[PDB]
Amino acid sequence: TSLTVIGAGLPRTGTLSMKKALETIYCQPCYHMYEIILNKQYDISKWQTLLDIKQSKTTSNEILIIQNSLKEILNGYIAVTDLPACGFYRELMTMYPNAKVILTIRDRNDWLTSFRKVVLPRTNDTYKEEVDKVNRILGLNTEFDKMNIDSLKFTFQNNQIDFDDDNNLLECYDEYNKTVQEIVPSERLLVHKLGDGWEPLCQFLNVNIPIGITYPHVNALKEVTELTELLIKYQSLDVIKTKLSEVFGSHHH
Ligand SMILES: Nc1ncnc2c1ncn2[C@@H]1O[C@H](COP(=O)(O)O)[C@@H](OP(=O)(O)O)[C@H]1O
Repeated sequence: TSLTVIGAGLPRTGTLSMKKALETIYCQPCYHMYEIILNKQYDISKWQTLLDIKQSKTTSNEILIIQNSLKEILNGYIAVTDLPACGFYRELMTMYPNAKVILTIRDRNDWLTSFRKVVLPRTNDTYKEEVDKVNRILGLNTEFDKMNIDSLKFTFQNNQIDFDDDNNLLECYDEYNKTVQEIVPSERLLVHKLGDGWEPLCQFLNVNIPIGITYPHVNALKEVTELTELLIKYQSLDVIKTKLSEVFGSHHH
């Protein structure tokens, strides 16, 4: 039960819905950034040393350790979508010859606005302290941000670029999606546009369309922000105690 699908789509291109559509088909786990956050936070440093290696170019000896860490991380998983893995799709291809590649795309301008509200907001965007704060509540360190911005640099194949540049991102986003359709043979690749549904995915994977189930539409703007402000408003039990001792505790002043 090794890798069968490689999700090269970038964040906010429908990577969680694709994840869920693959687990419905194969009934096996699919890797995702939310796996790291909610279950395997110990994989952050692994992905980091893997990204440190790719900062410089790799000796043949170097790449075998890359392939040996990717097998460790992705063992037991049938597929992989989202960052930081979508950037390693070339290494995953040579490594799993019987694995196909799916590329989720959407309108480049719709992606940017979404990409700015959820993933990486402009460092002046007031919504910065919000995304960063729920990270702290979930136990995400400075090294998480490190591993996240670095994986972006790797996926776009650019040592650094001013990420506060909307047009720069578009040029990187358009490039990446273009270079994926060039490096990967058409017979091994599928380009899944938002809303394509089961038919293409299932024909390209040679499986039955799941019966009675509807193609996922998860991780929408509405639900990501609602869950965000829900965690910001969350109250630790230790916090509830302090607020109770001011109502009911003996009052000193
Ligand atoms: N089956 C589906 N059909 C239509 N839109 C979908 C969809 N699945 C995801 N989307 C949209 O893709 C984005 C989520 O991508 P990801 O899972 O990689 O984070 C969201 O964009 P919005 O910002 O417009 O809500 C979501 O609404």
